[PDB]
Amino acid sequence: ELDQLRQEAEQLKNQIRDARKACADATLSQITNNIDPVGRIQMRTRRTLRGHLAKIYAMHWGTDSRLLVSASQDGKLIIWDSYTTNKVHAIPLRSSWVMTCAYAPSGNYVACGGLDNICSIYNLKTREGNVRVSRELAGHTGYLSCCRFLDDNQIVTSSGDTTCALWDIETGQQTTTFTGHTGDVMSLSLAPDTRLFVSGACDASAKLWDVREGMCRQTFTGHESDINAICFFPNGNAFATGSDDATCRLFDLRADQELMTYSHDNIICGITSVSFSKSGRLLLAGYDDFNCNVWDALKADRAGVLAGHDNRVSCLGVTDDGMAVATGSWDSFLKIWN
Amino acid sequence: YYALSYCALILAIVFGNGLVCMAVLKERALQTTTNYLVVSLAVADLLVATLVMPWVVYLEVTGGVWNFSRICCDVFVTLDVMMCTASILNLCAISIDRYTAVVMPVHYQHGTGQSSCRRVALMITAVWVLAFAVSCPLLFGFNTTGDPTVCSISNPDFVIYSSVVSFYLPFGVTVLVYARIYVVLKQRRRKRIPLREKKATQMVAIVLGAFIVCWLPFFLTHVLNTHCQTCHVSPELYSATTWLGYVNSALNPVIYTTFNIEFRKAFLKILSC
Amino acid sequence: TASIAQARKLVEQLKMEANIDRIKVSKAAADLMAYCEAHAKEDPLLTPVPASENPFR
Amino acid sequence: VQLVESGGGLVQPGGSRKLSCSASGFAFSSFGMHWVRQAPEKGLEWVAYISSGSGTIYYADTVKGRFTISRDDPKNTLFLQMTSLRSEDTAMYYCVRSIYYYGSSPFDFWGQGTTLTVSSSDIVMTQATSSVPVTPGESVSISCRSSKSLLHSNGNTYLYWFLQRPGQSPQLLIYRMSNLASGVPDRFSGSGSGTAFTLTISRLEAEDVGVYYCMQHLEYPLTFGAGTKLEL
Amino acid sequence: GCTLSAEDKAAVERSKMIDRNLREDGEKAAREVKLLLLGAGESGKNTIVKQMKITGIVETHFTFKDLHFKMFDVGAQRSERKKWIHCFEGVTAIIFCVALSDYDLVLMNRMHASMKLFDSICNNKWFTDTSIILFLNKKDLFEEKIKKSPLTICYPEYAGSNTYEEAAAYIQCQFEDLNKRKDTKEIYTHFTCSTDTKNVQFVFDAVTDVIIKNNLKDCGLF
Ligand SMILES: CCCN(CCc1cccs1)[C@H]1CCc2c(O)cccc2C1
Repeated sequence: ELDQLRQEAEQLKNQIRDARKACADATLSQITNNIDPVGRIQMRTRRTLRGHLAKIYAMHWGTDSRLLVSASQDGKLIIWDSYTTNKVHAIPLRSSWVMTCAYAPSGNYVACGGLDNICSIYNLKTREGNVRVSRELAGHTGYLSCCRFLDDNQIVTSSGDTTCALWDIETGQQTTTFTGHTGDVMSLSLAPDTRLFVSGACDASAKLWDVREGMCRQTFTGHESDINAICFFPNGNAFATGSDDATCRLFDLRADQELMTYSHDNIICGITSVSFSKSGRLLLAGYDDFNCNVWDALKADRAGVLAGHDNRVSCLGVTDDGMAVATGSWDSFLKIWN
Repeated sequence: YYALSYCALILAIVFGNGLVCMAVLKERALQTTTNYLVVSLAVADLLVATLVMPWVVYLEVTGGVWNFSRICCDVFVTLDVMMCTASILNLCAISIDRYTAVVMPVHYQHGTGQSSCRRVALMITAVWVLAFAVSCPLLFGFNTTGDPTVCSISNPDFVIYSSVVSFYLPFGVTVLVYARIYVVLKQRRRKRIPLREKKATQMVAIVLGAFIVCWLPFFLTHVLNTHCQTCHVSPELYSATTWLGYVNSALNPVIYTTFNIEFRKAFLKILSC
Repeated sequence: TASIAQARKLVEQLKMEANIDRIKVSKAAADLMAYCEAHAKEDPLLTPVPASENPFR
Repeated sequence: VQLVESGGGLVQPGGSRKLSCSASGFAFSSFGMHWVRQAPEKGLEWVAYISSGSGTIYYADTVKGRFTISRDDPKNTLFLQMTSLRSEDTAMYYCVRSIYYYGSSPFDFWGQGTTLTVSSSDIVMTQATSSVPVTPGESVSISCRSSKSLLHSNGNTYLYWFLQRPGQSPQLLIYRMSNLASGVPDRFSGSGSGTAFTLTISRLEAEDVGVYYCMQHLEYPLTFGAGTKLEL
Repeated sequence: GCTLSAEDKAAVERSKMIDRNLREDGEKAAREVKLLLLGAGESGKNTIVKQMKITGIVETHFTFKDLHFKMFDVGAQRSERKKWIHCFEGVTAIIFCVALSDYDLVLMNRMHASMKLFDSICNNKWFTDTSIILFLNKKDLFEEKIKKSPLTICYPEYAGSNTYEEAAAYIQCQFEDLNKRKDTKEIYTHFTCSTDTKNVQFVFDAVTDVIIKNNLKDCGLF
């Protein structure tokens, strides 16, 4: 039995990379060499967003492009009005060990979790005027590495137990588990339609999942080291990943392979976080060495640097209207850039 | 000799204590309570080099002759006792900070917490207020310099009180405090039963060594010019020992910052840029 | 045994990935390029908006 | 959520009463609190404000210095000590919640009120109407105007619309000119130019009977319209 | 400032009242000793947690001579340690548990597994500055076993007696020789048993020495 199944697995691995290689008629570079460069991206820190007292681990924008949640190891989930720098809420976490946070597409909820193995869902819009824990999504057996809401009742969460899970929040219940990663899953990105998501893991692999059918559609494997960061390109047909390889990589869904890589010889450090600009033309990546690099996503030219942090950039988010990027850091600050 | 050496000292003190102010202004790893005292020391040494020492240059260039109003002499003399007593009392406040680090270690445990910041806002205020309180009598009837053609401090009724409160008191307290730090560190090792516990003994020795070597021969020579009868004391010894006093401000960046790693990192960045 | 069940599950998954209607990378690369060209004017990070309409003055 | 209110009944002119308002079922310390007066058969008048954590206090000039707003967060209780009462103070006083952050709904909850019977350059809000006799099912379009533009430099227009039903305390319908409150049906909608404003009741119902007040929140003192009643 | 509406001013006031509570909770969090509790599965962690108190992180709180201690037992986590161990970079001390009795027990040898774990934690880039408290947790059962079975089951390289003193001291040195970075790190080893107060006193002693040495770095003496 097992030797024949292993031969058939290796034979399918030959057939699938042969099918990818048959698609590879020209590389993205050959198609974008004739396009004009971005020029220098010279963003300025327009806001510094100060009240966290430990490392920022995560942030997420609201869909309004004005509120952002952020989470730090001081056990606070802070909601910021980015325009005024006002703290809208500071939410005391039951476990300080938060590694991720998400803000619902409605702005009604924030989610967070980490080394507690729980994704806590916080209702922002109570009649009581405090923020309350509405649900605790217990059922992962390793740390919560990522959360993303699909809507007020559906959240996809990623874990150190090597699984993603989709939850029904009102039942408190993982309605789907996604199991095919062999390493700890570190990151999620929902597709723009929320029918798909990608997750990147410590087996240096990214998997595309169908949310509704509960299955891995595609696996992507060009990274030499563990994927910390993942983001859909804004069309939903491709995604970027960032890893401890000190590379980002852009992968097609439709052609099922790597298009391009984003690295410079003087970049030697793990990519913590990844985001696209609204047109997808800029790929923003956050690093240890304490900065964010902006890439021409079409050329892989390093288009600019967001050099304002004193410790590891742990987070990025571009706003949904594309106006700004917020970058979060282990130095305990969030900086907003334009 | 001395005139151009004071010009070299003004540049050395402005460079050295300017680096201390700039490194804490840039580097948030240096923006501790603990280093706000080392900036308070650097401000005292900057105001010595920028306000006080050019008058020391010009007074030594004229051969001890004052060409200006006695209002201006009181300003120079009060700024000298002010900014030098602020340098000396900052050495003493830094010793009491370093004693809190050892004997009240839980309170100190992160050099940025609000109760630690309150404590150095208090002792920095005490440094600068007590420097004013000992210098301000020289704005009025205690600056009894014998002829308007000279500007110096020379009367027993002030020079003893001034040398005591500005130096022999905070010197005695600083020696007592650092000796007690060395004793408590030896007691920590004895109670536990290393190279960096030997570094603390080296830093206590360098701190008391420089504070003795610069300021003690001045405050001896200053009291002996005024209060001694039949001493072999001279303007040469007083000019040599006042120069050696102002040399403390040149050594203070060396002593309080170049022996710390966060300061050396910040200085190598500033020296690179 | 669990390892044989996983080897069957892994074969079924690698088969379900192998049978995918992949497009040529040239077409897929040109479709990202076309999305960037279409939305380039709509991107405040790619083309900075004037300080009058930037929310972050 | 409640605001239950006591101190009231008869008092002589020149006299004094402590109004109190005990909050329950909400995070009282995080809310700013207002008192709003309503003189018998007259409109709403804002009296006093105390912010969350007491750091800000405001009064109407009709009560400034003469009334004091006080607050006991550990007891979940709000107070109005009225030190020199006059006939012009006879009213139902409503304790009112407000909370201020981006996208919040201030004035969202009002207590049942307490009645005080004293024995015997502000922004002007105008509704250019007093009563409207009308029938269910049809649309209604109430309107208001301000002496100053309520459209601020930040793009908010600071109208609030309140409905007060007969024998009941006011209810927030619309906050910040466009936005309808929690538990208010989509039948109510708000619009305006920055100086003129409309509340549309798109399909009227028997529960919509009552006095409708606009209020500005651009500047203190807060000022209400005179109120327009809908009746069957 | 005239540029802010009445509601903007009340939102800035709320934001500043949130800052006041964040800063106060930071003051509370700064006076708390963060302890990371490590060691292999049966290493005596539970005996330590009982004495100190008397899946996911078990965070346990204790107070001793007005230090407040938070103990993070990361033992129930089963996941890639280098993805989350950097959460603990701000820890005061690691407490590392070793079952001293496990020199002759199987995982392939448990004492060598404890040493490989200790080496990887000790010499970690996130903990270069961070001291370690070793608890060698079962000195009674080690005295019962050492009389019966030699240390040569773990260390064929050893050449001392199967007396408690020489065997226990050799194991302590077999862990403390795993320190690289001896310039910046210290190990505080303590032989441990069924014992209520002395082990908690040892954490307080070793943590006070660690805080003093952190303060002496913060003022340049160390
Ligand atoms: C190195 C400082 C020298 N100065 C010396 C005054 C000068 C005379 C001629 C040229 S400069 C002292 C004067 C006495 C005094 C004091 O009683 C108390 C605290 C400070 C000082 C400052």
